[PDB]
Formats: sequence, structure tokens, C-alpha cells
Amino acid sequence: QVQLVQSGAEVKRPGSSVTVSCKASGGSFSTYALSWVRQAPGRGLEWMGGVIPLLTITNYAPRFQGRITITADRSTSTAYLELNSLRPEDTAVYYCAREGTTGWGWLGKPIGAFAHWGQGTLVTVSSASTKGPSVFPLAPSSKSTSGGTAALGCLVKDYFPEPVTVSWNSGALTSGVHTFPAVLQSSGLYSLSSVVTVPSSSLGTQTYICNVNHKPSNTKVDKKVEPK
Amino acid sequence: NWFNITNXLWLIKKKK
Amino acid sequence: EIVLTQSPGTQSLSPGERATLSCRASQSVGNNKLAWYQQRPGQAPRLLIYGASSRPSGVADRFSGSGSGTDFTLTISRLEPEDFAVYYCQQYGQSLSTFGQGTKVEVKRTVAAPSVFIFPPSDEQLKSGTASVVCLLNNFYPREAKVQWKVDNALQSGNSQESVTEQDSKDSTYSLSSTLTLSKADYEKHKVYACEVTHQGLSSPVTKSFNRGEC
Repeated sequence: QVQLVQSGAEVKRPGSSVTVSCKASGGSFSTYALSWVRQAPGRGLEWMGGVIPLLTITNYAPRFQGRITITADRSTSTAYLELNSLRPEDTAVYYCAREGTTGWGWLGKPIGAFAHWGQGTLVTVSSASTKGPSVFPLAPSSKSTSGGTAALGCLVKDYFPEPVTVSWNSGALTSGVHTFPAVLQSSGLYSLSSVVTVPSSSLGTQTYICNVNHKPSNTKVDKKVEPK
Repeated sequence: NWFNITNXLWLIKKKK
Repeated sequence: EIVLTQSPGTQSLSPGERATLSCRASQSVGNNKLAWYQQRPGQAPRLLIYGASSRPSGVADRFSGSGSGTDFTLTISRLEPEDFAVYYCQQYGQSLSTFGQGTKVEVKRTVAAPSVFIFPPSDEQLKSGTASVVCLLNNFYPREAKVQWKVDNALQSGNSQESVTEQDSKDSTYSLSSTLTLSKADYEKHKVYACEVTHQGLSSPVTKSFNRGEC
């Protein structure tokens, strides 16, 4: 096996300190290197540091040193990444990575590289306040229609934090749907759009509804998009 | 090289 | 600090073909401690290669890694659909490990010009005192598109934002959205609203326009 399970997402504040955990199950823990590797919104992977649980042999990255701590709990096979002086820049997905071993036949002999990963943990660092989105209809008009096709949608605006998930007609509308990655507005809130192309002969003879789901806010709205 | 250490250890545990 | 330089930035080619990704280190990577990971869209990295040459068990033969010292190359021999993702190179030859900025392997198709649709601010939103005009560039290739907002012929400055989907699993196109944001007025003290688009698939820009009324 060798399964790594991280804690739920987190919303911390600038200046705050966050602690993320990783649970290893199905292989030796104390004797294998365990590193943390984050990934900022729309960017690559950055290695932050690691630790060999045995003697708590720690390896920190200069960019983070004197600001980050990495721990192991041999008695519970768990690892901890604590990071303070949180800045909005630190908004990223933090990954727990355990190195692989020669020949999975099985656990035995380190290889340095990270063969095992957690599901990732979203940590958002903002001074903004959690809020569900306002959902406005992108109505089908003569300017959104051409030939036999017509584009409609809905603007999911001013929410926080990530993520939001959209669907159409309770999922009864799959192909033609494009949901764009959210962009960070100046107010510090996110916003995005969900569109879909549909036959235009079916506009009056049909009803289109976008179901929005912002779990971090316990919000679940449904907006009816119809002609202009 | 920090990334090597676990080799030092696996070689000992195997050794004895 | 050792810098891993990955190129090209985006390698675009057809399935069933062979992909060769380049990783060059600013310094000599000791003991050839180099790994290649594959990150598929919404997932976590998947280790493909280590020690430059070594492939774990579970990784398909398609993947081969070579090079040494300061020049490393990842090689997929016959691309499968799932192979179109991002690829990262990491060096662990010294304590401070580092990653390359990554390389995207995109499906190459025939150029397609964006289908431009335009949506006026909903009344529901205007009742809030803020307006948002949306401009959808739908189903185009490549992903490089230029959008420009124009209100009463006046060109626009940093009051719009655009988002781009990832390449489409089904038809390999990209879609983009550009939102212009205003206050009720001055949205109400301007007549026409248009967005013009420049794409490698068009000889002339495409301009979608509407005037406060229709519908």
C-alpha cells in the first residue's frame, strides 16, 4: 500500500501560522525520508524541506528557513509541516511526499525521488472573509447566437475562498460546457464564468439552469438563464 | 547530501 | 542554488508520436540524481524517472530517461492520450532540491479561430450597482489569443480579466473568457460595448458588439 493522507483544506490569515499533517499507512515510516512540496496557483512545484523521522533529521530550504518546522510522530506515523508569517504569496497546494524504495517487492531501500504523494492540501492565505458567490445569468441574446448555435452561461462572482464547482441542469448538460479557472480580483475575492453552447431552436422549448456549489461557504444556488 | 542518509540507515538495518 | 531549465515551454504534437523533453541544470548534478514527474490536470505529481535512467516498476516502458552531468532528457516513445500533461524535472544531488518550471505537452490539431460571443450585464447585477460584460472566445487553437475591450471606441485599461480553460480532452481546443467590470454608471453613461479579438487563425480581428437595448 503505502498511503499518504493529508488534512483538510485551510484558510489562514496574513501573519498567522498553519500546521498541516500527513498520515502514512502501509509501509515503514521512521526510516524513510518525508518531504513537503507546494505548488502556487498556476505555477510549478517548489520543494520546501523534509525530515527523516528516525532521529528527526531535518532538511530545510533557505527560502523558508527560520519560519518553517517539519515534524514526525513515530508513535502515530504522521508528519507535520508548520509555517508561520503567512503571506498571500504562500497561497498554494501543499503536498506530502515520501521517497520510493527499490523494487516494490516491497518496502526496502531508499531512492531519494518521491514515489508517494498525499492528495494535496489547499491552504489559502488572505485577509478577505469567506463568502458565497453572487450568480448572474449570462443570457442568450442575438449577440450570443449564431447559426444553429447559441452560447449561454452564468457568472459566479465575488466568492471566497476556492474552490467553486458548477454544473448545468443537475448534470443533464455535459458537452459544450466550459468552466473557466477562477481569477483573483482586486477586492481579494475570486470570480469565474461557466458557459455552454446549445441548439438555438431549443431556447424557448427548454430551460437552462446553472447549479453552483461553494462548499467552503455552505452555499448551493441555482440560477435560471433565459433569453434577453 | 541529506537525500542519501536513508541509504546509510537501510544498509545498517540490513547489515545487522 | 541549482537552477533546472526545462524546454521547450510547450511541446505540441500528435498522439502515437514521440516526445523528447529537455532539462538542463546550471550546475553538474552529482550522481545523476534526477527525477521526472508527470502531473495530469487535476491530480498530484506521478514519479516517472529517477537517477536519470532508472524507471520505477509501474511506470510503462514508454518512458525513458537519459543524459547526465548537466544535460538530461525525458522520452516518451509513443504518446497515449493520458500522456498529454505537465512534466517536471527535479534534482536531489544536493540537500537543497529543486524543480524545473515544468513543460506542457499539448495535443497538436488544426488551427481553429475563436467563436466570439458577448454577454451584457444582467439586470440582476445592475440592481447591485456593478456591471460586468463578458466576452467568450470559444473553441480555438492555439491558446494564444489577444482580447481588447472597446467602449464607445475608447480603448480599455486594466479593468478586464481573462481566464483560459485547459486543452479539451475531447476536441483539443481552448476556450477563453474576458470580463470587463464597471460601475452601474459609468456603464450607464456609455452607448456601445465591443470586444475585438486577434488570433493566428484570423486575418482580420473579430469584433463582437452590442448597444444597450437589445436583446
